[PDB]
Amino acid sequence: ALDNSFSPENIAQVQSSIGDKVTNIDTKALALNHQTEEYHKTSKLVYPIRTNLVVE
Amino acid sequence: NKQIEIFIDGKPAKVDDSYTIFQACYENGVIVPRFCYHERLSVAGNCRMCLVEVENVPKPVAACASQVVPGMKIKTKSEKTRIHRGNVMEFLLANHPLDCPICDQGGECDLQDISSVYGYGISRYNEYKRAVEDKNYGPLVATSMNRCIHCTRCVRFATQIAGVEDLGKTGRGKAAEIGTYVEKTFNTELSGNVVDVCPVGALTNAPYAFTSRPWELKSFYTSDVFDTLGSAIQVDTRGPEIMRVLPRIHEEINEEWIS
Amino acid sequence: SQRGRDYTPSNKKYLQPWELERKEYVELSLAIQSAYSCKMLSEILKDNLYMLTDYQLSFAMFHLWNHEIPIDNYFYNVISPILKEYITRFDRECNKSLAEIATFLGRMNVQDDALWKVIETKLVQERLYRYIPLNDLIDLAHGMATANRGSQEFYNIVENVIIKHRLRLIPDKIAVAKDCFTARKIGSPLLYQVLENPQAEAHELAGLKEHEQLKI
Amino acid sequence: HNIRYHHEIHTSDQTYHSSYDPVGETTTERLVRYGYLNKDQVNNAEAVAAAAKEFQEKEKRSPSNNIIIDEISNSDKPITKENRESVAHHVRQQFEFFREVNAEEVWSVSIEE
Amino acid sequence: MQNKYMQPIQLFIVFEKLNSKMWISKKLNSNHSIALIPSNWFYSINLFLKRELLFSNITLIENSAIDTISYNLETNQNDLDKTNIENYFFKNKMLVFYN
Amino acid sequence: NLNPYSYEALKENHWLVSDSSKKNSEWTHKSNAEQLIAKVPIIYVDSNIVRCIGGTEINAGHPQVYIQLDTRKHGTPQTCKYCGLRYAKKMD
Amino acid sequence: KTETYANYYYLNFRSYTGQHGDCYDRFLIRMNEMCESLNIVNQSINKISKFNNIVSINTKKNILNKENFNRQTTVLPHLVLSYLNKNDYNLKNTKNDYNSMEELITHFKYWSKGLKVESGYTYQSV
Amino acid sequence: RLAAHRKNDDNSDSVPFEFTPENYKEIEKILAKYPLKQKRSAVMPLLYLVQEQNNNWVPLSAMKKIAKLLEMPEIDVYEVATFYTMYNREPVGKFHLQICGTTPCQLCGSREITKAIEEYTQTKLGHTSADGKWTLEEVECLGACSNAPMIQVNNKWVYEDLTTENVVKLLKDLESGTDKKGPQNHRNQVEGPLGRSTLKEKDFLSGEIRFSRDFAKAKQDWVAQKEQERI
Amino acid sequence: RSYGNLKDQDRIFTNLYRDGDPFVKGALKRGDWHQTKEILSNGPEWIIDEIKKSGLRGRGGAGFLSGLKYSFMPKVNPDGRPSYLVINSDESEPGTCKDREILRNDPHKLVEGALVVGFSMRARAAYIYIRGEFWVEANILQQAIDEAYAKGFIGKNACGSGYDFDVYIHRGAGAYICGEETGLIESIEGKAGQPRVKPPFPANAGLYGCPTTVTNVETVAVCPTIMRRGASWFASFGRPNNAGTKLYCISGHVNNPCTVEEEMSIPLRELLEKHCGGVRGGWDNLLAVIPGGSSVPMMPKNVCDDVLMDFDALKAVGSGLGTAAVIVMDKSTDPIDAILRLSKFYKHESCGQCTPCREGTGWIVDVMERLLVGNADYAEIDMLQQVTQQIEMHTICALGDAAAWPVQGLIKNFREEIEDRIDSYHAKHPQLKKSRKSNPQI
Ligand SMILES: Cc1cc2nc3c(=O)[nH]c(=O)nc-3n(C[C@H](O)[C@H](O)[C@H](O)COP(=O)(O)O)c2cc1C
Ligand code: SF4
Ligand code: SF4
Ligand code: SF4
Ligand code: FES
Ligand code: FES
Ligand SMILES: [Zn+2]
Repeated sequence: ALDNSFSPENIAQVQSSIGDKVTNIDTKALALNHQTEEYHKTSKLVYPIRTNLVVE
Repeated sequence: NKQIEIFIDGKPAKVDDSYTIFQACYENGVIVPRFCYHERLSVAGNCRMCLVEVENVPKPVAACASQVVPGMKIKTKSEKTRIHRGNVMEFLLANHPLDCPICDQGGECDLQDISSVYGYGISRYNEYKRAVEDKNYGPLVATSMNRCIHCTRCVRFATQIAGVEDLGKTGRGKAAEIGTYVEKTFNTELSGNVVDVCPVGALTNAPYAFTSRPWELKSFYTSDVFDTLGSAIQVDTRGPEIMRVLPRIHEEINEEWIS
Repeated sequence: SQRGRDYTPSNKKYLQPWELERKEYVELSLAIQSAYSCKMLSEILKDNLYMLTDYQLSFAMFHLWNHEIPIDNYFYNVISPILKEYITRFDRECNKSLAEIATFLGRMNVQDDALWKVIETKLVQERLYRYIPLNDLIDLAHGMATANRGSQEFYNIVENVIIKHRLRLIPDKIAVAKDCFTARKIGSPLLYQVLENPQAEAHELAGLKEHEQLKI
Repeated sequence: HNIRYHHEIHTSDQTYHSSYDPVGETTTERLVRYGYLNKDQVNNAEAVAAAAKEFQEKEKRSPSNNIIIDEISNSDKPITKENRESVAHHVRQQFEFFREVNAEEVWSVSIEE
Repeated sequence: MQNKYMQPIQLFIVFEKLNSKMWISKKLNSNHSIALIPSNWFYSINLFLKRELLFSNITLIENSAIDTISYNLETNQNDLDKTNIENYFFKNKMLVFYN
Repeated sequence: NLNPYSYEALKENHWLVSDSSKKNSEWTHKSNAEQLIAKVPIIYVDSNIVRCIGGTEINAGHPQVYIQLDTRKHGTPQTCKYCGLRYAKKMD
Repeated sequence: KTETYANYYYLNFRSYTGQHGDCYDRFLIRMNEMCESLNIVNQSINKISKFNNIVSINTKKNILNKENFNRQTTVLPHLVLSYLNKNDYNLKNTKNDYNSMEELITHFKYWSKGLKVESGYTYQSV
Repeated sequence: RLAAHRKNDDNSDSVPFEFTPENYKEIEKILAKYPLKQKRSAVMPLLYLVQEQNNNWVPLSAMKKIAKLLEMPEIDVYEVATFYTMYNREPVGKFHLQICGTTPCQLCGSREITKAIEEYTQTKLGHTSADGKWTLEEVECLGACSNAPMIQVNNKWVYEDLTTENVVKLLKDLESGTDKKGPQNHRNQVEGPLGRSTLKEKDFLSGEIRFSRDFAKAKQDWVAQKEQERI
Repeated sequence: RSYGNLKDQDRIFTNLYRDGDPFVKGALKRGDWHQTKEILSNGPEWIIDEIKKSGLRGRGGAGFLSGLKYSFMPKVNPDGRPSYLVINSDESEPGTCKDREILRNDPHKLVEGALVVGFSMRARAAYIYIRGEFWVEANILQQAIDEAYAKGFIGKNACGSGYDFDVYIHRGAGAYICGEETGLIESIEGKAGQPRVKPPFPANAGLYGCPTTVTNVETVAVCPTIMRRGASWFASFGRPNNAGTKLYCISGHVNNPCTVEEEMSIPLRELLEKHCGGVRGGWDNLLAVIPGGSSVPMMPKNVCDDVLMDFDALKAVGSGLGTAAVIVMDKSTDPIDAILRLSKFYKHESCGQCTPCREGTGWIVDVMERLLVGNADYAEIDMLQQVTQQIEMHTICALGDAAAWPVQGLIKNFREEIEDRIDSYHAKHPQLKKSRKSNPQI
């Protein structure tokens, strides 16, 4: 709901008000990422791309 | 003295010696962007959108504030005039709140009209905008001081047209308040003219607030029966429902103001 | 287009894209991008001399580098004079164009003594390298090293700037700069340590205070 | 930070209009149509000269010149029915223009192909 | 417009009775010219175009009418010229354009 | 608590009759979004001017709007003109 | 030349014309058009492709990056526009209607009344 | 600060504001400066008197009374009050300390002096102290740019030559109420330190500076020159 | 010649060092109220001619012809409308203190000058608009005015010459905008000091609708002394078109800040070294010099080495004489900080009557704040220069153009230092992705 420009306690209170427990609402991390311009979270596909079989 | 001769964009034109440059332009069908000068209100240099480049002149001259000089050549279509108008528009757009989707002026705002026509095209002031809280003046005048450009239109109209003295410029710098000093309502039997006088979405019809946009209103010109004068008006409607009414320019009945 | 129009630049030093019709600029860019012969490119540039642009010249150089188009006697005779005139017409707002031209000429191993002298004078005497990005400066140095056409003064200035911009070194640009330096064997122990770890603290890096004592 | 040149200054909006009076219209007929020569006051040398002078001075064009406007090409040679040599020149110009236009094709026209 | 272009004045030369009015603009291509013609010598013009060398190799591309009764210049009214298709349409009631 | 259509109520809720239960709006607007947003608390802000976009990034919410937290009366919160969030002064 | 619209004026493509004007001729025209369209599409894709990369002076191994879309994909759809129209490219990539009031006015006008068009009659064929 | 009247009960309409008889008597001379047709031209003297006699805080009731006296709109009176920075619409501290923050003051070290003063009072520059004795503010160029650094107290008796120890001593004196107005150093008012190179000769300063001129002869010469130019 | 050395013999402001009583006693000791009736008997035409022949240039902002400005006043109003003579003793421009020194040291000379100006313009009334910051100066001036009125030089009978002269002292406020002419007239009328339309001529329509002529305090001060001495005496103290002396006020990073009177066209280096002991740390340590008010752009070291304190010389150097306020900044001052402070002062001084001026001042303040930290680019300098150019000549008064000139001068002079600071900030802070949101609030 709120951007990085918001205060840490206010951000946590807003996250708790909407009953949010899935998104990261840590006050320490919110203070550490104050006014950040990271691109996004990224995943890494690891070669080779093969089907994950359940064989026993 | 009786018929001076000017050159508007290289076109010779015989005009009156007492008329303004904006008067000559409007008479010759030349549309000049403007935001403060009203033909029925006091002439002021509050806006700079009328600053026009004239041949053999050092700086742009407010056409609404500047009269016609004999033999003057006004190059309204010149690149210098275009650059000056763009600079003025960019300066004006510096602190205008991004409220067009949430302002009743959308679709009929002289601000956006000048921006699309006489504007630069893009914005370059990447900083936090100043903000001023709106006022409370009753259910007739809807106040949005954030978009109030301090055009002094409300003050001039109240002092000169309505005659009431409740509007004035408070403060200085970039935080001048376009509103009353104390908290009160504006009840002077011409509150509907305050919304029609604000060049921006600062003053709007609260009963008609968020009703619709001009793109969905059908206007028909008629005459009122509520007052014994029967001043001409235009009623805008949407389908079977009548939306609102606005004054019509009738100098023989009520000029351009209604009760 | 040209009828009732003057192709004279407004700035009297370089013609910006705002002075010409967009259709003409687009057509010139497409023609430059579709020039598959050295003689054809020379003819296109000469014919479009009245409306030529620095961005268009940079794009032509980039296309010549990407397509590996051979530089022939036509390039040495016709392209060289126009390129020299454009370089003499450059300015501080021509940082991207000048850097791209230098990098492309170096990467393509272009052998033009007069053009190289003009480029060196513009880069060093005018000291416009401050408007060249650190990664862009490293790429330009790598290009100059590819043809081995570069001044040792510019190399030292580039090394000092690289030492200055230790926090902005990406791994790819770092590897490119390391190749550029080791290929020409031009560098310092401080530059080599920065190549080993650019974002490292001031303890591991030796001579950092002395290097920072001299600005730029 | 360069917001001055977002709006294009030059656009391909140039328009030219070329006006030519009737080719068969005689110089005396042209003066009569323009009002410089009276319909009845014809075949008089002095009146014809006066009408021609008035047409030349007022309209800034020769009464024997059929080109009113030539903004498309700015040509000066009018084509008149009396001007057989000018008609021949126009025919030659049309043939040369046809040849040049058909010779400017990249893939449309190819004699060798 | 860097190609060879010339007004088809041969139409008025053959007609020898119609005041030719031609217009060329950069809004259309470099080979597009628009001319007003009287309806009286309309079939004659069509036949002359259909059966004349340097013009017989022609094909009708399109044909459309414009209800010039209510076509009115919305904006930039003062910018109208004295040789404008807009003024010509404002003068007449309909305009049939055959390309 | 105060009866609707009163002068005090009109002065308070900008000449409008505020609905406390929010069911009147949930029927008139066909959505309980009014009460859902009313479930939010009041936020105290240190700065006298705030930038609200209804989200986390530009174009990730509503257009940025500047709200003046410093008014004539201390501690008067302001709801966003773009989102349902309301912000107030940190102390006064 | 007087009718080329977007990109055929500078690219080489082969067009086939029939010598009979029959149904088989039309079918052959369609098939050859499909083949030449595939070829022209490949050429156009290559025109916006970065076929060359900086090669190391030491030895000749290409200096391939490790964290670059260029290393991942040889095609750069933004390279030409970024190099030739960097001002417009930056203006578009930086400012938005959610951030620029002028851009907000542009979005409003384009979505409510639309951009005004000058009076005139034109005919464009594709 | 706030261009609109803040919702403070201290400046509410219920505040009792009546001008003193001396202020009423003083109004006789002030009104004579401007024509009777324009009595609003005395609004500046009226506001000055109000600020003098109302603890450097102009009440809204005082503004209303001034508007009643001036026969001018109350909105106009409020606008005139807010347009100027020399008027305080709210109750300020006993010492409205003003420090010049302009470049001429900052070059002489106005920032260090302000920091020392704030350390003395333990109050922010933009706020007022809890004790209610002083209120700091970074004022603009007070006309003492040449004698910078310069401070002022209650818009009168501006002090100059503001050093660290000098400012500490001046603040202690202000607490004691006996401070050397103007510069607290050896500079002779505008004659700054390091000597005096202007008018070092004093005999001519005491020479009665009597310059005579026979204006009738000069006027006759001017008229004769005009006649000659005409001829 | 080699100007810049004027002795005490021809000095008008003899009590500049506060060497005498500013009251009527020291005034008559300083030559005040001497031959005033005879000088007035020459007539308004003769007085105006003498002022013009003295080569008097406007001592305030512009340096325009004071004689021409005074002669532009109407001889007689056909409708009986009065006349007003305004003396602008409200100098809020940073760097200047000459008016502040004059008010507290030479009170009656300005009174005699205002009386002479009113006689020349047939004005029955004069208003000395004294700065609200000059409180004690205003009190001293009021005492001197009362003494002069009791002396018979002003009032119903001004020195017994059959010309009633009334004088008022206006205690203003902190309004550099009211420091202007039209803003001063507006504040005198009892409203906000926003400048009026231009040209509405104040000579054609000034204060209270009556014609009003506004002049600087220093310009009006020399009116009686110059008339007594002769036009040649004040016209042989400077270069052509720059006639008269000037009370240059020098401060900043100088060794001995002060304010002294000297002949016009004084060499910059000579006047700096002789009158103040040079720049603290010598001529080598000096980095910049503003030769006028905050409006005047800062000058470079080479220009300061080779320049003269004249209007034409300053214009040739790109600066302006203006108020002749000599602000000296040494090598230890960050020019960006001074620019930001001047921006804050000017934006707190623009009346905002012009949206262009107000918005430009705010954006320039924001850009100055962002530039010091380095969170900007080289293109930001170009954008700031473009904004400053756009603000110029497009405002109501000269205030909107005043703030842009210092920024333009700083940009033209200190490109390398700003670039180095930006480089340091950027190498100290790398960020590939720039946030699409506006600049973070300061
Ligand atoms: C914002 C602003 C401030 C001004 N401040 C002063 C000032 O302090 N002193 C002054 O003499 N003129 C000042 N002026 C100039 C006046 O408007 C007026 O032109 C001038 O006082 C005329 O005096 P002069 O002809 O002797 O220079 C200022 C102008 C502006 C626009
Ligand atoms: S007044 Fe309203 S509609 Fe007009 S530009 Fe401002 S925010 Fe947009
Ligand atoms: S509120 Fe509106 S009418 Fe009043 S001054 Fe502001 S812009 Fe003008
Ligand atoms: S220039 Fe500035 S101070 Fe002067 S009138 Fe205009 S907005 Fe006000
Ligand atoms: S609208 Fe014309 S000067 Fe203001
Ligand atoms: S800057 Fe210090 S009082 Fe002027
Ligand atoms: Zn929101």
